[PDB]
Amino acid sequence: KLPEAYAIFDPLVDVLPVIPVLFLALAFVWQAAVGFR
Amino acid sequence: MTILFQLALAALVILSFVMVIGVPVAYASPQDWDRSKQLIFLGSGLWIALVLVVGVLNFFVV
Amino acid sequence: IAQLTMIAMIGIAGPMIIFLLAVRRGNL
Amino acid sequence: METLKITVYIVVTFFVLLFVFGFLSGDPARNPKRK
Amino acid sequence: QEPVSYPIFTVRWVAVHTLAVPTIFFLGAIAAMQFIQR
Amino acid sequence: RDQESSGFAWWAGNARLINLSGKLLGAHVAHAGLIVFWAGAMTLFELAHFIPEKPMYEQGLILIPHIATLGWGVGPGGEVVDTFPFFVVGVVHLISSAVLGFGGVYHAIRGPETLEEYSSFFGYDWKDKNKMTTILGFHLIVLGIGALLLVAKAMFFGGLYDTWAPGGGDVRVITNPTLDPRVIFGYLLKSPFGGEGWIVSVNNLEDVVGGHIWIGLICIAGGIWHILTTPFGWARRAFIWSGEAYLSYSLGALSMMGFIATCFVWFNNTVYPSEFYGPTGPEASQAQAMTFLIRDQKLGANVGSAQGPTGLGKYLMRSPTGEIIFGGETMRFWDFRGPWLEPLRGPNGLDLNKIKNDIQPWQERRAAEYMTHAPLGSLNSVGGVATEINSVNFVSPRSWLATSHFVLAFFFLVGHLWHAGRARAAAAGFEKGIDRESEPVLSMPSLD
Amino acid sequence: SANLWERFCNWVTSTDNRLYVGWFGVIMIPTLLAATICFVIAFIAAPPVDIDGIREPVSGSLLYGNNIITGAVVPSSNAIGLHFYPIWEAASLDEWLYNGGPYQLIIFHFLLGASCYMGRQWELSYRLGMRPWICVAYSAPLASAFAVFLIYPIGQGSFSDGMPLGISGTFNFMIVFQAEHNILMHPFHQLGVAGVFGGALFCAMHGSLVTSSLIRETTETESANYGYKFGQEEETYNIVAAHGYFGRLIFQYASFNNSRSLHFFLAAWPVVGVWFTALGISTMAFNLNGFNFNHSVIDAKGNVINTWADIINRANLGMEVMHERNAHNFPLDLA
Amino acid sequence: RPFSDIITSVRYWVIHSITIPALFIAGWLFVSTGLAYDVFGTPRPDSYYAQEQRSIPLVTDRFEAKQQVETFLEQLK
Amino acid sequence: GWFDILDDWLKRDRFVFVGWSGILLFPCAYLALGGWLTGTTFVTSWYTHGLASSYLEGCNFLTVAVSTPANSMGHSLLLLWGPEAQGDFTRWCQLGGLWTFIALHGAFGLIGFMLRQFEIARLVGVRPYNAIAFSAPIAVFVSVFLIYPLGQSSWFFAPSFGVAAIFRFLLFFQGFHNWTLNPFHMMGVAGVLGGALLCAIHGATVENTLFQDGEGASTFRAFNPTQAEETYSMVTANRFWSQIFGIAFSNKRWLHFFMLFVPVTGLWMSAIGVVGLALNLRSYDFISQEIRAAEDPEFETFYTKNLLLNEGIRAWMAPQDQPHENFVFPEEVLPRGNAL
Ligand code: CLA
Ligand code: CLA
Ligand code: CLA
Ligand code: CLA
Ligand code: CLA
Ligand code: CLA
Ligand SMILES: CC(C)=CCC/C(C)=C/CC/C(C)=C/CC/C(C)=C/CC/C(C)=C/CC/C(C)=C/CC/C(C)=C/CC/C(C)=C/CC/C(C)=C/CC1=CC(=O)C(C)=C(C)C1=O
Ligand SMILES: CC1=C(/C=C/C(C)=C/C=C/C(C)=C/C=C/C=C(C)/C=C/C=C(C)/C=C/C2=C(C)CCCC2(C)C)C(C)(C)CCC1
Ligand SMILES: CC1=C(/C=C/C(C)=C/C=C/C(C)=C/C=C/C=C(C)/C=C/C=C(C)/C=C/C2=C(C)CCCC2(C)C)C(C)(C)CCC1
Ligand SMILES: CC1=C(/C=C/C(C)=C/C=C/C(C)=C/C=C/C=C(C)/C=C/C=C(C)/C=C/C2=C(C)CCCC2(C)C)C(C)(C)CCC1
Ligand SMILES: CC1=C(/C=C/C(C)=C/C=C/C(C)=C/C=C/C=C(C)/C=C/C=C(C)/C=C/C2=C(C)CCCC2(C)C)C(C)(C)CCC1
Ligand SMILES: [Cl-]
Ligand SMILES: [Fe+3]
Ligand SMILES: [Mn+2]
Repeated sequence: KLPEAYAIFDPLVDVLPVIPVLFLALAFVWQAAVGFR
Repeated sequence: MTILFQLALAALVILSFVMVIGVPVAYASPQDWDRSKQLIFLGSGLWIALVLVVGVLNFFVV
Repeated sequence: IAQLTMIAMIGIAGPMIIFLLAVRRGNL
Repeated sequence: METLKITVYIVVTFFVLLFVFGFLSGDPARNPKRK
Repeated sequence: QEPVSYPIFTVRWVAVHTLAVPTIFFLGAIAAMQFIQR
Repeated sequence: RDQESSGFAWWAGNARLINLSGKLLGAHVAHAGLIVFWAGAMTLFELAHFIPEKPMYEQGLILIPHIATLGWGVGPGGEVVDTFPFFVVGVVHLISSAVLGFGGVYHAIRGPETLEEYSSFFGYDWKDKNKMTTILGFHLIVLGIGALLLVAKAMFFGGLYDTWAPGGGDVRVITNPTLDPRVIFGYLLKSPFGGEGWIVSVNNLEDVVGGHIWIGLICIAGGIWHILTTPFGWARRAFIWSGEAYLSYSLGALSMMGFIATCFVWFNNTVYPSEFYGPTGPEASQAQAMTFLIRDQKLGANVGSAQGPTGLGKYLMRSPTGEIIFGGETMRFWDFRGPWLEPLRGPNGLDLNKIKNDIQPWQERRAAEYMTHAPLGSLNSVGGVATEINSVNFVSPRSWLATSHFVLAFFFLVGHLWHAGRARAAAAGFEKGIDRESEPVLSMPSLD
Repeated sequence: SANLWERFCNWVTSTDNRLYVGWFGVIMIPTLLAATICFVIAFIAAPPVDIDGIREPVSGSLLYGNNIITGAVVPSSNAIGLHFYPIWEAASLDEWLYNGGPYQLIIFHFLLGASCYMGRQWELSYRLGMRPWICVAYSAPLASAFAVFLIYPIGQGSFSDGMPLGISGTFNFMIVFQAEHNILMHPFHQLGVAGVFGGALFCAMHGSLVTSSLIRETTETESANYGYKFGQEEETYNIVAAHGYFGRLIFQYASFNNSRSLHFFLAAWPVVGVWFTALGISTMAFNLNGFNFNHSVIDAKGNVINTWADIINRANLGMEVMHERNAHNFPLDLA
Repeated sequence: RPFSDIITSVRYWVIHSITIPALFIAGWLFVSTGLAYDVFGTPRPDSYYAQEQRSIPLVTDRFEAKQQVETFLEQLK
Repeated sequence: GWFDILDDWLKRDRFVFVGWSGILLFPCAYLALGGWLTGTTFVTSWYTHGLASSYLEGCNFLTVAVSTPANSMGHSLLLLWGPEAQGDFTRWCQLGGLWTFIALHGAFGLIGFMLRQFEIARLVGVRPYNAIAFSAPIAVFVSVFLIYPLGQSSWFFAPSFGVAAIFRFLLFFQGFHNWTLNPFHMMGVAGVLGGALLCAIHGATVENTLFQDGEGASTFRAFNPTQAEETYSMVTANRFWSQIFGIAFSNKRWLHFFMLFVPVTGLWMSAIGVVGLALNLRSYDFISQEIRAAEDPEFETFYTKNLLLNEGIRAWMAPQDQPHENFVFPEEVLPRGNAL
C-alpha cells in the first residue's frame, strides 16, 4: 500500500482528504468570531 | 537508519504543525510581527532542509 | 501506541489560531 | 430532396449571419442609460 | 411576552418541558438501539 | 473596506476584492494550494487502500488511472508491476501545496493591498486594456509550454499506454505523430450526433500527440501576439471591459469545457482506457451479446440465419446500410469500436466465420469479464437496478466523473448567466435599482 | 435618409413594438413556428411509428382513432439511435415518417428556441433599464426540459427512450422510468417535490396575507380590486398588519418584516428545488440510481422480514417484467 | 426573552447536569434491558417464527383478536 | 365575572398566542405528533401485515411508519377501553390502535388551527382570507385519510403515516385505479404546478424591479416596514411582461387573489377526485378503444401500454400487499411482457 517505513502513518493518511472542506467551515467560524461585518 | 528516518519524519510532521499554527499569528497580530521575521525565516529554512534530508534518506532505507 | 493523538490535535488546529488573535487583540 | 438540403442550409445560414452582425452592431449602447 | 405578574411557572415553561424530557429520553433510547447486535 | 462601508454584505464579501490587487492575489495563490493539496492527498488516500493485483475500476481509483494512462507503473495488458510513481506524484503534490499556501497567507495579510503603487508590471487595471492583453499573452505562453510537455512524454520519456497495441494494450512510444492540418481540423467539421462524433471521436494516439503540437504552437503565436498588439475598435465595441466581464466569459468557457469533458469520459476509450477504467456504456452490451453468441455456438446451433420470436434476427441483425451487427436491444449500438472486438469485424460488419475459428483467449475473457460489470449502481454503491438484490457492488468510475462534471457544468452555466447580467447591468448603471425621479417607461409611448 | 442596415438594426431592437423581438428573437421565431407546425400536424395526421425497430407501429394521431388524452408524437426508432435523421438523410418521406421522423424535428427546434427565449428576456430587461435575473429563474424549467428530451436520450443511447409528446405517453414514460431506476428513493427527486409543494404553499399563503390587508377605498357592491388605480405611488396594503397577524400565528421571529427578503425567498425556493430534480434525471441517465434497500431486517433464523421498500420492489419488478418484450433472458442490462 | 439570559445562571446548571444524565440513562436502560420489547410486545430477532408455525401471524377476527394474538405468543412464536 | 377573566387571560398578547382555539388545538396536535414519534420508534406491524417499521426492529428513517389496522377490524375505531382490547395497552398497540389514535387527534388539531386562524384574524382586525385558504388541506385530509377508507371495506387501504408507505400508496392508486387518467387529478396537478409557477415568477419580478434607495449592491437594507411610498415599479413590471409574453397584471389586488385562487382550487378539485374513487368509480377506460383493440390486434397506443403495465403492478404487488386474502398465484399465470 504505502512503503513499509511510512506504514506507521496509515491513520495520518486516512484523514488527509477531508481537510479541504474545513477551510470553508473556518471562514464561517472566523466571521462569527468578529461578529459579522 | 530506519529509527533515524522515523525520528526525522516525526519531527517534520510536528514542525509543520508548529509552523501552520505559528506563521499566521506571526504576520497577523499587530503588537509583534516584525520581531518574528527571523523566527519564521529560520523556521522555514529548517523546514525545507528537514524535508529534503528526509527525502534523500528514503532511497537509503527502502 | 496511539496515533489518534494527531487526529485529536488536527481538528482544534484551526480555531486555536483565531482564539489567540482574539486573546492578543487584533486583526480577526 | 437534394434541393431541399441546400435551401434549408441557405435559410439557416442567413439567420445566423443576421444574428452575429446584429450583436457586433453597437449593442452595449442600446441601453436607455449611459448610451 | 410571557406574563409580568409572573405565575411561578409560566406557559413557556410547559412548552419547552413537554419537548425537553421526551427527546432526551428518546435520543438515549435510539442510541442504545445502535448497540443491539442483529 | 471590511465592514458595510464597502457596498457588499458578508455573504458577498469576496466582491470587496474588485479594487484591491494584493489581497486578491493572496486569495487566488492560496486557493491554488487547495487544488494541488487534494490532488496529492486523494491519490495518497487511494493508494493506502490499493490492492495492486485487482483491477483499478472495481476498487474506486480515479486518480491512479490518469497516471496509468501515461504508462507509468504498468506492464502490458494494464497490470501493475510497481506502485512507486503513484506515491511520488501524490507526495510531491502534497509537499508543493505548502509552498503555494505560504505565498497565500503572506500576500493576504502582510503584502501591500495595492500593487499599482508598489510595482508597475504587477500593477494592473481592469480598464487598462493593454495590461489585460499582456497578462493574457503570458498565460497563453505558459499554457503553450504546458502543451508541449505531453509531446515530450510521448516521444522521449517512454511514451503512453496504447490500448490499440497487438494482443491488448502495452506502453508504446510515438515515433511519428501526424503533422497534417487536413486530418487535424477534419475532426472539428464532423457532426456532434451519434454515428460520427466531434473531437471525442479520436481513436489513436498519433492524432492526440499531433493535435497537442498543433494547439501548443497556435497558442505560443497567439500569446506572443497579445503582448505585441492593442485591441481593435470593433473588438472594443463588442465587449464590456470590467473586472467582472472577464469572469463571465471565463465561466462560460468552463461550463462548455465541462459539457465536453463529461461527453468524453462517458464514450471514449482511447484517452480513458478500458483496462484502467471499466468498460464504456455500449461496451458491456456488446460484450454480453458477444459472449452469449460464443456460448451458444458451442452447442452446434445455427446462429447465422436464426430468426426471432418477432423475426428480424435472434443473434445478428441488419443495420440500415446492411452490415451484420448485433440483434435484440444491442441494435442501437453498432457505432462501438473496441480493441478486442475489431479483429473479428469483416469488411461489412462481423463475419461469422471469423467467430468460429479466430477466438484468441484474451478477447473472450475480456468479453466475459465485461458482461457482469456494466455502468449502473446506486448512490450508496451497490450494483444493478431496483429489482435485483444487494449482493454485488459496482459503480463505474465513468458514472462518478460523468455525473459530477455534468452538475458542476450546469451550475457554471447558470453562473455565467448571473455574472454576465451583473456586468452588463453595472456597466449601464442600473444594478442598484431603478432611479426614482426619471424612469424609461414613463417616457415611452403606451401600447394599446 | 440612412442605409438599410441602420434602419433594420433599430427596427429589431425596437422596444416600442407591441411585442419585443430581439436579436435572439430573429432566431427564436422561425424555430418555434416550425416546432408549432410540426406538432399540430403530427398530433393529427401522422402515420403510425415503428419505435421498437421490430415492426410494431404505434398510432398517436387523432385521425387514426385517438382522442386528446391518448394522442402523442411517437419517438424516433431504436434502429435510428442517436443519429441525425432529417428528411434528406431518408430515402423517402414515407419512411422518414415511419421511423419517428417528426419527433426529432419538433424537439431540436423547440429546445433551441426555448434557449433563445431565455436570451430575449434578458435583452428586453436590458432595454427597459430594469434589473436582470428573471432569466436566471427561467433556467430551471428549461434545464428540466433539456434533461428529459436530450440528456436522457444520450445517456440511454437512443431517442426511443425519450418522452413522447402527449399526456398518456408522458404517463408511459413515468411508469417505465420508475421501474428501471426507482426515482422515488432518489433524495434529489424528494427535494424537487418539496420545492413544488412548498412553492405552491407559499403562493397560497402569500396571496391570502396580502389580500387580507388591503385598504378601504371601496364599498359593498363594487369589487375590492378598484382600490388600486393603475401605477399608484401608495402601496396598497399595510405590511405591519399582516406581519402582526403572522407574528401571533407562529411567533414574532417566524414572520418576515422586509418585503424585499420575502420576495427574494419566494423566488428562491422552487427554483433551487427544480434544479435539484432536473439534475436528478440527468444523473440517472448515466445510471446513478435511487437508494435500494433489500432486506434491512433479518432475524436469527436468518430469514427475512419485509419492509415497505420490499413492497415497492415487488411493484418495480412487476412493471419491469412488462417492459421487456425483447426476450425472457436478460441478466445485467441497461444498456 | 433571549436565550442569552437562559444560558447563564448557576441554578440552570445545578438542576440540569443532574436531571439530564438520569433521563439519558433511563432512556438507555429502557431498551438495553429489553423492557421495550415487553411493553410494546415487539418481537426479538429470534421470535418472529417458531418451529411449528412458519407463516406470518395474521388476525382474522376482531373481538377474539385479543385471544388470537395471545395464542401466538403463548406457543412461543 | 370569571368568564371575562378567563377571556382576557387567554386573549392576551404573549410570545405565542393561545386563545379559545388553544384548548382544542394544543392537546390534539401534541398527542398526534407524539403518537407518531413513539410509533415510528418502538411499535411493530408484524401482527397485521408482516412488516417491520420501527427503529427497535432495525428499520431506517426512510422505511418506518405507523401502520394501519388489520382488515378484519372493518372500520372499527379500536378504542383502548373497548371490546377489542378490553382495557389492555399491549394488544391495543399491536392491533393498530395508534393509527386511529393519531388520525383522530390530528383531525381535531387541524380544526383547532383553522379556528385559531379565524380568532387571531378577528382580533388583529383584518379580513380572514388565510382561514378560507386553509380549508384546502383539510378537504384533502378528510378525502384521502377518512372518506376513502370509509368508502372501502376497511382502514387497511388508507395511507399509513410514513414516507415509503405513502410511496406504496402512489403505486397502489396507479395500479388499481389508473389515477393519472382521471381528469380531476389532471386539474389538481395543473393547479399545483401553476401555484409553483406563479411563486417563482412573482418573486423574481418584484425582486428585479426594485427601486434604488440603498448605498450597497444589496437592496435588502433599503427597506423600512412602512407603506408610505411604493417598493417596486408595478408599471415597469406590466410593460415588461405585456411585451415578452403578451399579457400582464395591472391590478395588485387581482394578482394576489389569483395567487390565492390557483392551488386551493386545484386541491379542492382533487378532493372531489378521490371521493369519486371511494365508490370505485374510476376513469380507467374508453369503451371505443376496447372495441377497436378487439377487432384489430395490431393497433397500439400508449394507453394500451399503460393498461398492460397496470396489470403488471397489480398482479405482482397483490400477494404481499393484500396478505389477508391469502392469495397464491402460480409462477405461470403472472403477467410477462415476453409472453405477448
Ligand atoms: C468559479 C468562479 C467564480 C468566482 C470567482 C465567483 C466570484 C464571485 N461571485 Mg459567483 N458564482 C459562480 C462562480 C464564481 N463566482 C457560480 C458557478 C454561480 C452559480 C451558483 C455563482 C453565483 C453567484 C451569485 C448569485 C452571486 C455571486 C457573487 C460573487 C462575488 C461574491 C461571492 C461571495 O462572497 O461568496 C461567499 C460565499 C458564500 C457565503 C457561500 C457559502 C456556501 C456554503 C455554506 C455551502 C457550500 C456547499 C457546496 C456548494 C456543496 C458541496 C459541499 C461539499 C462539502 C460536499 C464574487 C466576486 C455575488 C455577487 O456580487 O455577484 C455579482 C452574488 O450575489 N456569485
Ligand atoms: C478558499 C477560500 C477563500 C479565500 C482564499 C479567501 C480570502 C480572503 N477573504 Mg474571503 N470568504 C470565503 C472564502 C475565502 N476567502 C468564504 C467562503 C466566505 C463566506 C463566509 C468569505 C467571506 C469574506 C468576507 C466577509 C471578507 C473576506 C475577506 C477576505 C480576505 C481576508 C484578509 C484578512 O484580513 O484575513 C484576516 C483573517 C485572519 C487573520 C484569519 C484567517 C487566517 C488565515 C489567513 C490562515 C488560515 C489557514 C491556514 C491555517 C494557514 C496555513 C499557512 C501555511 C501554509 C504556512 C482574503 C483575501 C475580507 C475582504 O474582502 O476584505 C477586503 C472581508 O471583509 N472574505
Ligand atoms: C504566481 C503568482 C504570484 C505572483 C504574481 C507574485 C507576484 C509578486 N510576488 Mg510572490 N509568491 C508566490 C506567487 C506569486 N507572487 C508564491 C507561490 C510564493 C511562495 C514562494 C511567493 C512569495 C513571495 C514573497 C514572500 C514576496 C513575493 C514578492 C512578489 C512581488 C515581486 C515584485 C518584483 O519586482 O519582483 C521582481 C522579481 C522578478 C521579476 C523575478 C522573480 C524570480 C523568482 C523569485 C521566481 C521565479 C519562478 C520560476 C522559475 C519562473 C519561471 C518562468 C519561466 C516562464 C521560464 C510580486 C508583486 C515580494 C513582494 O514584494 O511582493 C509584494 C515579497 O516580499 N513573492
Ligand atoms: C512575468 C510572467 C509571468 C509568468 C511566467 C507567470 C506564471 C504563472 N502565473 Mg502569473 N501573473 C503575472 C505574470 C506572470 N505569471 C502578472 C503580471 C500577474 C498579475 C498580478 C499574474 C497573476 C497571476 C494569477 C493571479 C495567477 C497566475 C497563475 C500563474 C501560473 C499558472 C499555472 C498554470 O497554468 O497551471 C497549469 C500548469 C501548467 C501549465 C504547467 C506549468 C509548467 C511551467 C511552465 C511552470 C512550472 C514550474 C513553476 C516554478 C511553477 C510550479 C507550480 C507548482 C504548484 C507545481 C504560472 C506559474 C495562477 C496560479 O496558478 O498561481 C498559483 C493564478 O491564480 N498569475
Ligand atoms: C483562448 C483564450 C483567448 C482569449 C481570451 C482571447 C481574447 C481575444 N482575442 Mg484572441 N487568440 C487566441 C486566444 C485567446 N484570445 C489564440 C491562441 C490565437 C491564435 C490562433 C488568437 C488570435 C486572435 C486574433 C487574430 C485576434 C484576437 C483578438 C482577440 C480579441 C477578440 C475580440 C472579439 O470580439 O472577437 C470576437 C470574434 C468573433 C466573434 C469571431 C469568431 C470566429 C470563429 C473563431 C468562430 C465562429 C463561431 C462558430 C459558429 C463556431 C464553430 C465551432 C465549431 C468547431 C463547432 C479578444 C480580446 C483580436 C484582437 O483585437 O487582438 C488584439 C484579433 O484580431 N485573437
Ligand atoms: C380536548 C382534547 C381531546 C379530545 C377532543 C379527545 C378526543 C378523543 N379521544 Mg382523547 N385524550 C386527551 C384529550 C382529548 N381527546 C388527553 C389529554 C388524553 C390523555 C389522558 C387522552 C387520551 C385518550 C386515549 C388513550 C384515547 C383517546 C381517544 C379519543 C377519541 C375517542 C372518544 C373519546 O374519548 O372522546 C372524548 C370524550 C368523551 C368520550 C366524552 C365527553 C363527555 C362530556 C362532554 C359530557 C358528559 C356528560 C355526562 C356525564 C353524561 C352522562 C350520561 C348518563 C346520564 C347515562 C376522541 C376523538 C381514543 C382514540 O383516539 O381512539 C382511537 C384513545 O385511544 N383519548
Ligand atoms: C393539436 C393540439 C395543439 C392539441 C392540444 C393538446 C393539449 C394537451 C391541450 C391542453 C388541454 C388540456 C388537456 C388541459 C387540461 C387541464 C385544464 C383543463 C386545466 C384548467 C382547470 C384548473 C386546473 C382549474 C383550477 C386551477 C387553475 C386555475 C390552474 C391554472 C394554472 C395555470 C397554467 C396558471 C397560469 C400560470 C401563468 C403562466 C401565469 C403567468 C402570469 C403572468 C402574465 C405573470 C407576469 C407578471 C408577474 C408580476 O409579478 C407582475 C407584477 C406583473 C405585472 C406580471 O405581469
Ligand atoms: C501540519 C501537517 C498537516 C496539516 C495540518 C492542518 C492543515 C490542519 C488543519 C487545519 C484546519 C484547516 C482546521 C480547520 C478546522 C475547522 C473545523 C473543524 C470546522 C469548524 C466549524 C464548525 C464546527 C461549525 C461552527 C458553527 C456552528 C456550530 C453553528 C453555526 C456557526 C458556525 C458555522 C460557525 C498534515 C495533515 C498535512 C500532515 C503533516 C503535518
Ligand atoms: C486566506 C483565508 C482563508 C483561506 C486560506 C487557505 C485557502 C489556505 C490554504 C493553504 C494551504 C493550501 C495549506 C497547506 C498546508 C500543507 C502542509 C504544510 C503540508 C505538509 C505536509 C508534509 C510535511 C508531508 C508529510 C508526509 C510525507 C512527506 C510523506 C508521507 C506522508 C506525510 C503526510 C507524513 C480562510 C478562508 C480560511 C480565512 C480567511 C482568509
Ligand atoms: C485534432 C485533435 C485535437 C485538437 C484539436 C484542435 C485543433 C482544437 C481546436 C479548438 C478550437 C478551434 C476551438 C474554438 C472555439 C471557438 C469558440 C468557442 C467561439 C468563439 C466566438 C465567440 C464566443 C463569439 C461571440 C460573439 C458572437 C458569436 C456574436 C458577436 C458578438 C460576440 C463576441 C458576443 C486534440 C487536442 C483533441 C487531440 C486529438 C485530435
Ligand atoms: C402514544 C401514547 C401517548 C402519548 C405519548 C407522547 C405524547 C409521547 C411523546 C414523545 C415525544 C414528544 C418524542 C420526541 C422525540 C424527539 C425526536 C425523535 C427528535 C429528533 C431530533 C433529531 C433527529 C434532530 C435532528 C437535527 C435537527 C432537527 C436540526 C439539524 C441537526 C440535526 C440533523 C441533528 C399517551 C401517553 C397520551 C397515551 C398512551 C399512548
Ligand atoms: Cl413499455
Ligand atoms: Fe407578492
Ligand atoms: Mn430503456
